[PDB]
Amino acid sequence: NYTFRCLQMSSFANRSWSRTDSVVWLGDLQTHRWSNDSATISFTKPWSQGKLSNQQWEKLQHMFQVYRVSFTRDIQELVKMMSPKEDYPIEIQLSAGCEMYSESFLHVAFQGKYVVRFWGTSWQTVPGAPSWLDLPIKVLNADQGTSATVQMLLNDTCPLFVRGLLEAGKSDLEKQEKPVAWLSSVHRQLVCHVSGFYPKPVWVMWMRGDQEQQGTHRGDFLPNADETWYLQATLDVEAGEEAGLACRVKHSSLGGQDIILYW
Amino acid sequence: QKTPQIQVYSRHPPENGKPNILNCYVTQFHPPHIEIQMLKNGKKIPKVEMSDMSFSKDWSFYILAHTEFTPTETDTYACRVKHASMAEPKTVYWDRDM
Ligand SMILES: *[C@@H]1O[C@H](CO[C@@H]2O[C@@H](C)[C@@H](O)[C@@H](O)[C@@H]2O)[C@@H](O[C@@H]2O[C@H](CO)[C@@H](O[C@@H]3O[C@H](CO[C@H]4O[C@H](CO)[C@@H](O)[C@H](O)[C@@H]4O)[C@@H](O)[C@H](O[C@H]4O[C@H](CO)[C@@H](O)[C@H](O)[C@@H]4O)[C@@H]3O)[C@H](O)[C@H]2NC(C)=O)[C@H](O)[C@H]1NC(C)=O
Ligand SMILES: CCCCCCCCCCCCCCCCCCCCCCCCCC(=O)N[C@@H](CO[C@H]1O[C@H](CO)[C@H](O)[C@H](O)[C@H]1O)[C@H](O)[C@H](O)CCCC(=O)Nc1ccc(CCCCC)cc1
Ligand SMILES: *[C@@H]1O[C@H](CO)[C@@H](O)[C@H](O)[C@H]1NC(C)=O
Ligand SMILES: *[C@@H]1O[C@H](CO)[C@@H](O)[C@H](O)[C@H]1NC(C)=O
Ligand code: NA
Ligand code: NA
Repeated sequence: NYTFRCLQMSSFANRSWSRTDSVVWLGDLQTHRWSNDSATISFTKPWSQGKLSNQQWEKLQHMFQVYRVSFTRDIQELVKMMSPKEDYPIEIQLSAGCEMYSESFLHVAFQGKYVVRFWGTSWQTVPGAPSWLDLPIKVLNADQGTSATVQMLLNDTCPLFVRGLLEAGKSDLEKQEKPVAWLSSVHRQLVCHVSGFYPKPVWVMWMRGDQEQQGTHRGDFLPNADETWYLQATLDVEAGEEAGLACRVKHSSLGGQDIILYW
Repeated sequence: QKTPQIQVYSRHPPENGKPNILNCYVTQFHPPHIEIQMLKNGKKIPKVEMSDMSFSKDWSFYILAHTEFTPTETDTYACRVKHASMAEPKTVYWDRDM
């Protein structure tokens, strides 16, 4: 399963200041960025155009260029109409894309909270969303041409584009990078640090011989800047009884040869 | 409004005198406007690279800062964050192991 996510973040500070910035992810790899300051969408991989021709890409990009200007104007017009009841500053986030097996999604958040989705043939407010959104959504839903474009983008364009990314980006998407591990500590806490692995699935455990130590607490997966992962696993032990312990790491990149680090 | 969490960790095993990369991962904040510096002995490090800001499933923002560094037993490193959710800048020191 790969999830393709287009993430838009728009900040409106006052009537004279706003910006919209986007990033696109295929799974955990960034494929595009679109800065407010750029007229065009930037590739972050050599395969970010997928299997689309230069012509096809310019057209799709054009549709997003029109969208970005239209969206910014629509929000500004909406705030003028609602003032002073709804007023600056405003953060709007959009998360749109598809999960491949496909199913697509388009979710919108206002001030950090999920409020609107596109679903089926229309936009809808989610239960609990502020009631002032109902009228603008009703008005947006009268725009048949926008509805048709969004339905096309979600139902058709997205899975087609992503199938092309998966083939064009195959060697990157299926890359294997090996972890390196190290041990530390400051009744003690032993920490096994594991860094530089790709892809994300990994197994890290404190061991005494062949016995898994069940007190092992796995941390959060933290990103490195080079499209690899960092993780630590900790074990709180009795002082004196640290000898005989080892950290064991299993990962797809190691070819069945686990890392074992003895304390 | 959500307060940033800060984690500071090295790319490679920290060995004194060997060049390495120090990461500052800042997460779980809203609104997205934020100021992030990395410090060596309390002084701002000049060349700090920043990822594009992005956000998680829960809509909270995150961003990764990193910088080249050479650990030694005479230098401290930290990550300092200014955000509207906090009255004063929050500083997290590299614990020398991460
Ligand atoms: C794109 O795909 C849409 C479905 O996919 C979902 O939404 C997209 C955006 C993605 O996120 C995807 O991952 C999602 O899974 C698809 O939407 C569907 O469109 C049809 C019409 O084109 C809708 O059919 C109408 O259904 C209603 C009943 O709806 C309710 O009940 C059903 C279950 O019974 C639920 O699923 C719904 O959620 C509702 O609760 C009927 O009353 C209606 O009948 C009337 O109209 C037809 C003609 O269309 C006449 O023949 C009849 O006599 C009636 O007069 C329709 O049958 C369907 O509800 C809708 N799905 C959803 C989930 O809303 C969309 O059409 C696709 N667009 C394109 C361009 O491909
Ligand atoms: C998406 C699938 C991805 C496919 C993958 C391919 C790879 C692409 C790589 C992506 C890189 C960039 C990613 C950027 C992220 C954006 C993703 C989301 C896009 C979804 C919206 C697309 C809309 C496209 C249609 C459009 O542009 N409509 C125009 C102009 O309409 C006119 O012109 C049309 C043709 O050009 C039609 O003829 C139409 O009939 C005309 O009217 C409209 O002005 C519309 O309104 C404009 C506003 C619409 C709107 O998002 N509104 C909105 C949504 C939610 C809220 C509620 C919140 C509020 C809280 C206060 C409020 C407003
Ligand atoms: C609007 O917000 C921007 C960004 O914070 C600020 O620099 C500017 O002074 C503000 N303008 C007005 C007219 O308040
Ligand atoms: C963002 O881009 C738009 C369109 O070019 C521009 O009008 C706006 O001033 C930009 N905002 C900032 C804060 O640079
Ligand atoms: Na949706
Ligand atoms: Na938001």
